[PDB]
Amino acid sequence: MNQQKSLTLIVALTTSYGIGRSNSLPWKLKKEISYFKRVTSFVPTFDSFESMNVVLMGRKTWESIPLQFRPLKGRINVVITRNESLDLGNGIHSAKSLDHALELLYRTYGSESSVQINRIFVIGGAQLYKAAMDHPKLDRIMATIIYKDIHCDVFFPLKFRDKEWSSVWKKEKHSDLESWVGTKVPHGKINEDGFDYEFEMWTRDL
Ligand SMILES: NC(=O)C1=CN([C@@H]2O[C@H](COP(=O)(O)OP(=O)(O)OC[C@H]3O[C@@H](n4cnc5c(N)ncnc54)[C@H](OP(=O)(O)O)[C@@H]3O)[C@@H](O)[C@H]2O)C=CC1
Ligand SMILES: CN(c1cnc2nc(N)nc(N)c2c1)c1cccc2ccccc12
Repeated sequence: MNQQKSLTLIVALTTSYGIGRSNSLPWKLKKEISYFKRVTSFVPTFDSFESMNVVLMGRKTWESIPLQFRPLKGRINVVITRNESLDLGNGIHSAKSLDHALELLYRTYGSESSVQINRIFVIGGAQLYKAAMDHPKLDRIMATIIYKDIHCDVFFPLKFRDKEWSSVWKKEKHSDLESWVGTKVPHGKINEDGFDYEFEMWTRDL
């Protein structure tokens, strides 16, 4: 009654797999955030009357989001934590592992529910990404590649863009990224703050 939907991981990372520094992002990129909001929120119009997407995140990520921007609007939010007592407020969901989140969601939003789930995203941090990369239902990575070896202290756990992983993970064409994301997405290099970045989509076979 569960293992039926695929998981999609969304991440912005340097060419050295850096994702974080001092409990925050190593960059300030407003349009990169707008893309993250766009992808994580998008539900096809017909299904958008009743269906929403879900963002799964680690408790340090949840705490890293300035309060002004939490919970992430227009998406079902779930925080992964072993702190049974952490009070999320506003009902925000809490779960003790990736699979306990999945069971909670399916229980909460089943055929007996006004709200239905469309897509499920894993949105960080490194610890939850490590669990997600080990999960048998993770098949897609929406990666924002940042072309600067910006100093980081937290790293993405599996080098999916490298030669060692290239029989399993493959980068899809931009049109395929767009057909998946449901809208036209900026193609090629964007420079918001002194370095280039670009949007990619990587998939593997389940
Ligand atoms: N560049 C990007 O795209 C992103 C970067 N980041 C960066 O990641 C860094 C934070 O990453 P990290 O320190 O790894 O933190 P996480 O956000 O992964 O949160 C870790 C905490 O989440 C809970 N948790 C995570 N995974 C599991 C699990 N598999 N099972 C049970 N509990 C789990 C635990 O909570 P508890 O301790 O309460 O039990 C753990 O202490 C920051 O620098 C942040 O800015 C974050 C998201 C995106
Ligand atoms: C968890 N997070 C974040 C930011 N950008 C991301 N970019 C990509 N491509 N992928 C992610 N998982 C992101 C997460 C955030 C970290 C800090 C502030 C945020 C404000 C609004 C939305 C997300 C915020």
